[PDB]
Parts: sequence; structure tokens; C-alpha cells
Amino acid sequence: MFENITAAPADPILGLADLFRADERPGKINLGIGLYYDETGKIPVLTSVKKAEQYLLENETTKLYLGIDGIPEFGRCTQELLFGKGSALINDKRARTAQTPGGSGALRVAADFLAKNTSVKRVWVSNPSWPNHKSVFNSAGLEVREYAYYDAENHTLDFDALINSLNEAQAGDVVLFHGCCHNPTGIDPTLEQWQTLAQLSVEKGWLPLFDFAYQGFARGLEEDAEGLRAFAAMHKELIVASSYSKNFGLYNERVGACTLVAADSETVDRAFSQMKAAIRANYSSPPAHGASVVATILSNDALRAIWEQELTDMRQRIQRMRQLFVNTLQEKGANRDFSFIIKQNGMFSFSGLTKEQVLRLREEFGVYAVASGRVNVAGMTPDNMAPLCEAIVAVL
Amino acid sequence: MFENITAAPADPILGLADLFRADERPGKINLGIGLYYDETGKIPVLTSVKKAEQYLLENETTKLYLGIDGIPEFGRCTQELLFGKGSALINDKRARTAQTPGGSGALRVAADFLAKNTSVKRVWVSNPSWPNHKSVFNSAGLEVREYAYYDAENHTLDFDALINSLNEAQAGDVVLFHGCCHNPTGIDPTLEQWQTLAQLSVEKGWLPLFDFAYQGFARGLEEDAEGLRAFAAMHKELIVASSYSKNFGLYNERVGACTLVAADSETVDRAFSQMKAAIRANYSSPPAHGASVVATILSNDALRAIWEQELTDMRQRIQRMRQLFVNTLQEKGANRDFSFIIKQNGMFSFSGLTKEQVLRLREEFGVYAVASGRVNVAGMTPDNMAPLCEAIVAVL
Ligand SMILES: Cc1ncc(COP(=O)(O)O)c(CN[C@@H](Cc2ccc(O)cc2)C(=O)O)c1O
Ligand SMILES: Cc1ncc(COP(=O)(O)O)c(CN[C@@H](Cc2ccc(O)cc2)C(=O)O)c1O
Repeated sequence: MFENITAAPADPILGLADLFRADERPGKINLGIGLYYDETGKIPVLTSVKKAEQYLLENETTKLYLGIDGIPEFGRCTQELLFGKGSALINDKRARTAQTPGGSGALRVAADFLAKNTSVKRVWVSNPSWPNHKSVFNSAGLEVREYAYYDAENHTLDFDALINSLNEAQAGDVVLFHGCCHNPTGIDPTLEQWQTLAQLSVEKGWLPLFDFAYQGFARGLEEDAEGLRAFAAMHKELIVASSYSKNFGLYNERVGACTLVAADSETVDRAFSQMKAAIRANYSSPPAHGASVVATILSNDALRAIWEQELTDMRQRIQRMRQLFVNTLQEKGANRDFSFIIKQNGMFSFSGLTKEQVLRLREEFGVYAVASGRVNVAGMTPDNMAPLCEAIVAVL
Repeated sequence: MFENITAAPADPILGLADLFRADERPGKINLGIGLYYDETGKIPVLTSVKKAEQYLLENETTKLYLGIDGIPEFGRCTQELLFGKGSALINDKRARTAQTPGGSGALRVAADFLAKNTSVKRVWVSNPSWPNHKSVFNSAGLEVREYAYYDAENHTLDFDALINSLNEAQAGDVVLFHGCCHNPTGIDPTLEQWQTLAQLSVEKGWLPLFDFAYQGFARGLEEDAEGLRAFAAMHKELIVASSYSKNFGLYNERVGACTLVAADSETVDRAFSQMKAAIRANYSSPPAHGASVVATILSNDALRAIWEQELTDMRQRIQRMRQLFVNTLQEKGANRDFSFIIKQNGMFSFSGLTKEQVLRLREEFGVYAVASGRVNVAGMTPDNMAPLCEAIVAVL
């Protein structure tokens, strides 16, 4: 049976890892995958989480199957964190949430729900975009089409080119928006541009699906949900695929949520029921550990207090490593003017290096960036800066 | 968008939980979902588990993304428990293993891999079978045909209707077997009956797909893997969906595995890149806790030793709950002769009860079995024995 099977091509991102993990060179830097690092070059486990885990250790009496929808309380929490204190979405009981294996699994769940229970045939995804967006959607049968976004020549959001693109989307189409910290550009639309698309997309008849894997690294919690919050006000229906792998450091435990919002509760209920079935034929029920951490924390004032500060801390060191990055570039002999890098939010930076640059940075200096020229600021440290900035400077 | 969505009818097993949960009558018993219970009727967390968790607590420095295929250890270990320490398979590097969100997720990973890369068209699954095999396979767009298996009248494995109903299996079809502990019958083919099927399947050109989710509750670890190991000798190609949910009480952390057998290293290799690819479009990478807890315990002679006993002890108490069940049954009324029960393996028993019988125990006595009339031995205790045996008796 498998004599004919053909070797697939590796994950452009995740596959880099393997590569990295294999060079035996000394000074190898890894600006690949989006991992938050600390000053001392490591991927710590936050403190609020070890505290959460200890609590679990001494408190857990069973490993009982969770519901298909996970821990209720983790849901309440995701919602509040998503919509706000006493939103009508919550007051109206218009949202139903499901704990899933990461934000990558909230996607896959969404798209099996859409295709099986809807008339959705197409999903529009920005250009550029997170390479897995397509494969996820494709796998559920859906067609993926791309809209314009990124003004190369000037490092922004080309609004009108964006708008003009989406004028080709039929009603009933699904439009895919990154909540904040666009991956991999780092550019995000103002509150007005969100208010815009918000009105538009309502008139145009689109289904908006928000990929929110970074609440907290742009400006902060409550303010990084604005776009999303503008949308909710308008729409009767929407879907959000959220991740807690970056803001809780829980990468390998897989914590995320799939939120569904309908016109009302009777609906949402009916609709949610089908979502479950989508799960039940996938993985059945979600993993406990990681999500129980999340609720525990979000539920406790002290622990929360602690986590929030851990967050703002992660964010601030990033904002720091970015200023530091250009400065040194500048101070190191860099052709281009990189200051547009200080206009990008989140863990990355859409560098501007060509495929052959990124290819050379690696074979020749041991540096590791995604071929799009995506660079992970969070992987930058005062101890690697110089050497880093020197290789780049040599390849430019 | 969601205005015409048809509510779905709930999972037949998990759905039962909901009902149990919301029921308020004091003496309610729950013989539904396959969860191991203790003398006092709790679903305790194994000592070897707690122990390994502690270890992780103290020693975990990171939550870094696992690989697509998970913890190498975890795999290396799974194949061993699957094929046996010395096995050629291992020595021939013909197996590849991916850590997954349970036995469910492995099933699904199997389906999405087949579907997408094989030209497999139909999957054959017993009658009766576990109700999710269908849903899983369908959702991958596969045809589910049934083979015959259980001989009601004398409660047994009719090898005859078995062999005859599979005569229509086609070459390239996929035959699906429960390695041991048949859910929901509890009847298994003998090493001989196994030796034979292995012979056919070869001769008739089938892809066997083993569903192993209870290794250790029949006879014991190595004993229960006979059928599988017989197959492994003959076959060149094989698929195995394993789960640790029951033998390690890890129900809610989703731990199981998917093993791919091929003729050679190169093959399995190519063929596994494809599998990974299928993983990347679903959930990305596996959840770490639970699996880490398994490699921990299986790589440590000591905790291992502690493990193998908690298991042995779970089995023993089950077998005791069996012989006590019939004993109290007879000794309490019973027209029927339930003596065939003692001949079933694992947590359940195909009771021989009526749809309308289980509807009444539930409604009138708080008892909770599945509709097929499948009862959990494991959810039986010395304290509840009487009261259950009374209602069952009053509905005969
Ligand atoms: C925008 C975006 N959305 C979702 C995800 C996946 O999040 P999880 O919660 O499932 O981890 C990511 C992840 N992006 C990171 C990490 C990653 C993970 C898997 C694969 O295949 C590739 C990358 C990244 O490297 O950009 C998003 O970025
Ligand atoms: C026969 C069978 N095969 C596989 C599995 C996989 O369970 P995992 O928890 O490892 O994924 C099971 C488990 N079935 C139990 C519990 C259950 C699980 C999911 C759903 O939807 C319903 C019940 C059972 O009671 O049969 C098998 O049983």
C-alpha cells in the first residue's frame, strides 16, 4: 500500500527547528519559530504556571474525561477575556466556547464545522499569512483565496488595496482576520480601520473568523481586543480561534479555544451542538493540564496579578530588543534604514531580507530566520545582538 | 449563516454522562462510560502517576513545542510494549510512531492519512463495534462496512460468519481489529483464531488496522499483544491506534499513539512524512503532560514496577466484580443465566438486556448503562452490587 506514497515537504517553520537542532556549530542563533526567550537565552516556564501546577498536583483527585467542550470555567474566562466584563454577548448568552488543542486545533475544528454545516466554499486569507492557515482550510475541503495587505514599499497596511481585494468576496464568504500582531508582518489596522471593515463586512455579507493567538503582546489585554470588539458589536455571527501558548508560555500543552457567536441562544446552542460533533469525530475531548492551569490562574486574584505582570514583562523586553536591534544595525554598517521595524508589534519583524539572504545568513553564519525573512525579536538578546547584527550586515 | 443548522443528537456514551450529571436521585449508579472505579467508588489517580507528575514539577524547565510526532521516548517505548523488546520491526527500523491526542486522535490521524494518500475506499468494522469508529472514518470520507462477529445465542465469536462476511472484503480494503478486549462484547479471537486471520488478510490483500485501547486488562501486557504480534510477523504493512487512557488512568490528558508499519525503513519513512503532514493540518503537535508522564514511568524501573502492579490490581478487582455480579444476580432472582459473563475480557459486559430494559433501569432505578445494554464491570462495587442487581432483576 505505501510503495507509492510520496514524501511530503516539511513545515516551513516547524521544520526549521529540526534543521537548527542539527547544526553542530557553536554560535548558532535561532530567530525561527515564535518562542519567547528571556535575557539569559532560555524558554522559561512562567512562575504563575508552576504555582498553578503545584496547586493541581496537591489538589487533583481524578483524571476523569472532560466534556467535549472542556472545562466550563476556562470558557467563561476565555469569553470575558475576549469580549469584556459584562458584554451583551455574555449577557445574552450568545457565545458558546470550546477548549481545544491549541489555536491550531480551534481552526481545524472551525473549518470542519463550516464545511459540514454550512455552505461555505471559500476562505480569504491575507497576504502574507501564517503558512498553516491554508493547509488547515484546505484539509477541510475549503478553498483559500488571498487578499492584499502589506505595503512592501512602505511597510504598512495598504488599506485600499486590502479593501479593493475583498470587494471580490461573495457574501457567505469567510474572511480571516488576525486579532492583533499580524504574523508575519506585525502591522495591524487602527481602531477606525477596524470600525471600517466592521461596517463593510456586515454590508458585504461576510463571515468573520478571527485568529487571536497573541492577546497581550501588542498594547495589552483589554486593548488588543478592540478590533474584535468592534466586530462583535456589529455582527450577529462570528467565530474566534484563540491561543494561550504565547501569553501563558504553555506552548507544548496545547491550550486554545473556539468561540462561536450566533444571533441568539437558541441558535448558538443548535449551532454549537454541531461543533461538538465535529470534535467528537476528531479527538473527542481536550487535554486537561494546560487548560486547568489557565482557569486556575484567571480565577485567582493573586495568581492573576502575578501572571499579568509576567506578561507585560515579556512584552516590554520585546519592545526593548526591537529598538536595540535597529540601533545596533545602524551602528554596525547597515545599508537600509530599518526604523520601520520599530513600527511593528508582537514577537516578530518582517525583516526585508530575500530568500537568498536568509539562506546565506544560515549556511554561512548559523543564523535562523524563516524564508519569508520573518525574524523573531523575542529570540534576540543583548548577548547575541552584535554577532547577529553583524551577519545580517554582511549579507546586505 | 447558522439559522438552519440542525441540532445534532448527542454522543451515545459521553452524552450519557450529561444525563448522569443532571440526574438528582440519591442512589444513582453509572455503568455507562468506561472509566475504572475503586472499592470506595472513586476514579482515583494512580500513585505511579502522581509520582511522575511531581518529578515533572521539579524538573521542568520549559514548555517548548514538541515535535509533530511528539516525544521520541514515548514512541520508542510504545513500540516496545507493542511489538516486544527484541522484535525485528524495531531492529529493522520499520515502525514509526506519533504521539496523539488519545486513541481517538490516532484513529482520526489514521483516517486522514489513508484517505489522503492511499486510494483506500472502505473500512470494515465489526458488529457490533464502538460507535465512534464510524463517525471518525466517515468524516475522513471513508465507507464503513460491517463484518459479523458476535454470536448472540451462545454469546460468542462466530468465526464462521466472521470468515464469511469478510469474503467480500476487497484487496486494498482496510480491516479493523480490536487487539484485545472487544468493546462492547468482551470476546476475543484465540491466538489460533488470530493466527488464521493473519493468514487470510495476507492472502486476500487487506490492510489491518488494530484498535488497541486496553493492553493489560485482558491477561496482561505481553499476553494481550499476541494477535497483533502474529500479524506483525506476516504483514508488511500495518496501522496501530493505541491509547494509554485506561491502563494509566490518564483519561483526560489525551494520550495514545499511532504506529505505521511498512516493508522498509525508506518506505515507513516516506509514508510517515505524509502522516506528519496530516498532523500539521489538524492539531499541529501533541499535548505534553500525560505523554511525558508515560515515558517517565516506562523509562524508570522503579516507577515502572509500581505501575505494573496498579494495573494488575485494576484487572484483578475487575475480574472479582464479574464473578460477584453473576453470583449476586442468580442469588437474587434472575431468570436468565448470566454465566456467560465470566467469559468476557475487560471493563465491560454485553449484558443481553433490551433497549427498553436499559431505558427503564435508568428511568426507574437510577441505573445507567448504554443502550446496546453494555455495562461497566469496573463501575461496580461491593456496596452498590445489591441495589443494581435488584433493579436489573426487576426489569427482566
Ligand atoms: C497566527 C498563528 N495562529 C495560530 C498558531 C498556532 O498556535 P498554537 O496555539 O496551535 O500553537 C500560530 C503558531 N505560530 C508559531 C508557532 C507554530 C506552530 C505550529 C506550526 O506548524 C508552525 C508554527 C510560529 O512559528 O509562527 C500562529 O502564529
Ligand atoms: C474501543 C475503543 N477504542 C478507542 C477508544 C479511544 O479512547 P481515548 O480516550 O484513548 O481516545 C475507546 C474509548 N471509549 C470509551 C470512552 C469513550 C470515549 C470517547 C467517546 O466519544 C465515548 C466513550 C468507551 O466507553 O467506549 C474505545 O472504547
